[PDB]
Amino acid sequence: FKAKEVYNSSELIITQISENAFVHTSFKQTNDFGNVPCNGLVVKSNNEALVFDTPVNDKTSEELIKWINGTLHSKINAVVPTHFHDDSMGGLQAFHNHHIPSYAYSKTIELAKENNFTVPENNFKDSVVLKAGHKKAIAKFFGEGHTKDNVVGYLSEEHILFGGCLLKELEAGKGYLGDANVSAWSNTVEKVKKEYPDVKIVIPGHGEYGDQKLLDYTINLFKT
Ligand SMILES: [Cl-]
Ligand SMILES: [Zn+2]
Ligand SMILES: [Zn+2]
Repeated sequence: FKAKEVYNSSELIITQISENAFVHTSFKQTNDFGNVPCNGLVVKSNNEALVFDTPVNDKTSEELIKWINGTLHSKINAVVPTHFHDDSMGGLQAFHNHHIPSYAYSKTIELAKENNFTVPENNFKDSVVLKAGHKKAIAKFFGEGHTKDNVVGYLSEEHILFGGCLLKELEAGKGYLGDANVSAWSNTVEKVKKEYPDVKIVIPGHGEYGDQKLLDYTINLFKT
């Protein structure tokens, strides 16, 4: 499947990557890395949708929600911020304003509270299986890396791994390490690689998606 841009408002870009899945990209202004693109994932089936990661703020989250409802004609069954930083969770309040349930790893909820961020509603201690139509997606904690709380999402039918910020794009630098566990990062991603051996598409938290090579690249980037 050839990636196709299907929406571009400059603040929000949506790229179709399978018959049923889309990457949403929003932008966070930074001091150390300029204007940073930030990825999430939308899966649709039977006029229902799952969303991994909020766009970076409420405004673009409202924009994404309006597009899923109004153009994909789909209700959003759940949103999963894959870690507590704003480029996965910064627009969580917009989702709660639409009464969309949020699911997150226990540590994401702990760190949201510690930082006085919007708090995901439904705690999972290891993994949770979420449904859109007949499709099942797994959100799962494999270990620490980019943060102590980072989780991935996996769509088994389409073999799509949303790696979140635990996964780097090919040739990426190490990025922001303030909250990272660099002693665990490679081991964590090695466990991801072994659990999803049929993976066809890997989406990083920032930059260009790819295939299984992004796991290998990330594993080696952080080998100590
Ligand atoms: Cl980063
Ligand atoms: Zn982050
Ligand atoms: Zn990130």
